[PDB]
Formats: sequence, structure tokens, C-alpha cells
Amino acid sequence: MWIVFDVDGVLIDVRESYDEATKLTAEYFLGLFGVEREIKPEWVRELRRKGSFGDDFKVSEALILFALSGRAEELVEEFPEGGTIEWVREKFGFQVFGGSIERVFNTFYLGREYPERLFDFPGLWKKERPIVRRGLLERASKHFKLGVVTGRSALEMELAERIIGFKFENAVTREAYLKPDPRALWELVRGEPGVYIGDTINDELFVENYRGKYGDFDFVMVGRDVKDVNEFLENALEGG
Ligand SMILES: [Cl-]
Ligand SMILES: [Cl-]
Ligand SMILES: [Cl-]
Ligand SMILES: [Cl-]
Ligand SMILES: [Cl-]
Ligand SMILES: [Cl-]
Ligand SMILES: [Cl-]
Ligand SMILES: [Mg+2]
Ligand SMILES: [Mg+2]
Ligand SMILES: [Mg+2]
Repeated sequence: MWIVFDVDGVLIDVRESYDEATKLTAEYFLGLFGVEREIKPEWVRELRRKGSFGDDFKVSEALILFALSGRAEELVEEFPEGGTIEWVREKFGFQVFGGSIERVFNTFYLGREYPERLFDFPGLWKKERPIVRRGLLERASKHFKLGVVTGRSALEMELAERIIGFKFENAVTREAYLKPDPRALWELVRGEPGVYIGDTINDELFVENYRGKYGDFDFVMVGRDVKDVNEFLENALEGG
């Protein structure tokens, strides 16, 4: 039987590492324009939640422009559900210049892991913490096929393996497929039975889509259906 995991919020607590990278990146560009007002944490969360931004480089861009305008709070509220960076760019008439934001974001998130760093910085990725106990993955790998489907890139997945202390040979990353596309799960399991362990509704939808297209597969949501992935793995080992 397959046990397939999400990474963020299931195996790894990304202790708001991405959120602080978004904040620091925006505040870096704000500082260039002599704006010292801080980016509020709820703005990052809410804008990402309601938006359909392509990535946190785009979320950072939106926050920079909004905070430059002095009405970020109002603009977060006004921004349409399902909006993208285009709404912001059309509104203010300005956009990011080349990879300016991406280079700064990656400097803050990756630090020395980023070969094109703009300055030396201790990567925010290292504030992420394992939720899963490696001993359980080791124990489970003897009796179940293990895999991951993650929005992480291959490089970010190597980082996750460092944080966890376990290597995943069967992994789907964003180079290949993106949840909630059910082909991501088919890629791994090819119709064999199993379960996917997620932390969000998008994970639930992913598996609903798989059931719609391919066939049966279970879904468990950490913090609703089970306390965490470790209790899940212990129940699986102790009783099927
Ligand atoms: Cl998390
Ligand atoms: Cl976007
Ligand atoms: Cl503001
Ligand atoms: Cl655009
Ligand atoms: Cl470092
Ligand atoms: Cl153990
Ligand atoms: Cl994900
Ligand atoms: Mg997740
Ligand atoms: Mg947390
Ligand atoms: Mg309980």
C-alpha cells in the first residue's frame, strides 16, 4: 500500500519561513524608496490566500506597490479573490524590473544555498522544523511504498530531505505536476491503492479529483482526521 505525503504542514513545519521571506523582500524594496513602515503579517497571509498569485515573488511585488501607496490595508481588502499580479500592475502602472524581486527573495529564503545571492544571509529555510520523526519513515519504508507530491522544486525537496533526515526516492515536484491535478498522484501510484496525507483543502480536492478520474484512494487531513503524521504512521504500522 502507498503512503503519500504532502511536505509543508505535514512532514515539515514551515514556521512561517516563506511568510518572513515575503516580508523581508518587500521591506528591502520599500527601504530603497525610504519607506520604513513594516509589512504586517496578515497582509502576506491574506493576499496569498485570496489571490491566485503565481509565486511569493509576485506576492512580494504586490505588497511593495500596495505599501508604497500608503493604503496596503485597504488594498488587501479591495484585491479580488482569484486576482493575480496583473491587477496590481494595471492599477499602478509599474511592475518588477526583470528578476529584481526574485533575486532578493531567494537571497533571504535560500541564503548561502543560492549561488546568485545578492549578499550573504543565513537562509530562512533553516528556520523550518521537522514534524515527522525519521524513525517512523524508516520503520514504514519496510512495509509500505512511500512517496511525496509537493509544490516544492527538486532543489527545495533536497532541502526538505535535510530538514527531515530522510530521502524520498518517489517524489513528484512542481517541475512535473501541480496539485490539485490528479495526474501528480497517478504519476506515483499508477492505480495501486494507498492514502495521501495533506494539511489543506487543496490536498483534499487533489484526492477528490483522483477519485473522479482514476479510482479509489484515501485522504487524511492532519489536525482534523488525525493529530499529525506521526500518529498516522504509528496507527498504520500498528494496525494497517
Ligand atoms: Cl507549516
Ligand atoms: Cl501572479
Ligand atoms: Cl501602507
Ligand atoms: Cl501582468
Ligand atoms: Cl547558513
Ligand atoms: Cl520510531
Ligand atoms: Cl504543496
Ligand atoms: Mg501543505
Ligand atoms: Mg507553525
Ligand atoms: Mg487524538
